[PDB]
Amino acid sequence: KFSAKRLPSTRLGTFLENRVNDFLRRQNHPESGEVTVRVVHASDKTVEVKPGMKARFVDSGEMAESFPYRTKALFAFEEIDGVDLCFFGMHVQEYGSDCPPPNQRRVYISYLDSVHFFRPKCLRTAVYHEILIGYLEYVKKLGYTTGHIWACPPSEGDDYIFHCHPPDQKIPKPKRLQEWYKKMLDKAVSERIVHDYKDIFKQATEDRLTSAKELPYFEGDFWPNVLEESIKELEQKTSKDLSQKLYATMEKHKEVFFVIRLIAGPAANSLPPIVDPDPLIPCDLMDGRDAFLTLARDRHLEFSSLRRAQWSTGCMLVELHTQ
Ligand SMILES: CNC(=O)Nc1ccc2c(c1)CC[C@@]21OC(=O)N(CC(=O)N(Cc2ccc(F)cc2)[C@@H](C)C(F)(F)F)C1=O
Ligand code: NA
Repeated sequence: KFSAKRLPSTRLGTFLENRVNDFLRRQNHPESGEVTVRVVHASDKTVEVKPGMKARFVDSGEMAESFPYRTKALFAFEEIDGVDLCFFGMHVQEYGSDCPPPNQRRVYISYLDSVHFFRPKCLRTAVYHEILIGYLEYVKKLGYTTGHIWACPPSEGDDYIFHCHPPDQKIPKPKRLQEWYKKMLDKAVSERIVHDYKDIFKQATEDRLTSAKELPYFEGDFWPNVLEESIKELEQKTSKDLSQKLYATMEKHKEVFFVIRLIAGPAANSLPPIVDPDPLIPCDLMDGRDAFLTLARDRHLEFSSLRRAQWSTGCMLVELHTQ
């Protein structure tokens, strides 16, 4: 039996599917099927401060050399005609209470992906909200104060977590994707899960950010590459700053980057240490998005039709059950 439900359990994965299924139960639509949510990878990693920032702040003892975090991979599956169809997947970076500033108590979405075959089509949007709001609610409960989202769609014919998408599933334009996350976060605010949210520029302004060493530094994020480019440009200068370039860049791309406050004011100051109840889950196939993208490209595990998607889901589960 190589079904999604059979995969090992986590406090995180069960919190999410319960939120999804309670929602669907209430909706009581006859075309909906049971959804199952599973964390298929959990490992401890570090994000190393890149050369420019290392020479400016690390070498002077002003900034930590690296930031420890936990990476988790999790996927969601719905029963569509007696069989599991993987319609959502996500990779996250979690920086706990032992992490040095500016990263402590922060979560970041590395990549998120979906296959538009959730049944019915009229309930897709609402189900995506349940998973994402549920993840925010879950980490807030553990004592993570902030969520970070880089709302950016893929490049020219680019695939994130799933191999070969339906040609019908259009790559959203940036303003559509931004509006989507704004709407999900307004809903999380109304449910009293998110205290408030802000764009990166407005957030640094309100935090009185004066140095590049104060900006959260995540694996594969836009801002560590911007700082590198900016330092290179500034070091090339001869005469016969960094923060002002950072503020200008942040203003220019502000709508793309969300800073989500889950815990506000004094409640965020007297928190106990973050204790994750879930154990580490070694699974090389799901350590980052590349290993599953390769296995799916080699074994032709496609998601370009409902039938092709259901097929590749089955294969995915057989591979996940082997380890
Ligand atoms: C040949 N065809 C292709 O390659 N198709 C194709 C289309 C889209 C995308 C990819 C490939 C790769 C990744 C992805 O790119 C992207 O931006 N998203 C999010 C996205 O589309 N949504 C936001 C969303 C969805 C589900 C959630 F749980 C949370 C948030 C929708 C609903 C929106 F945009 F409408 F809000 C993707 O899943
Ligand atoms: Na993404």
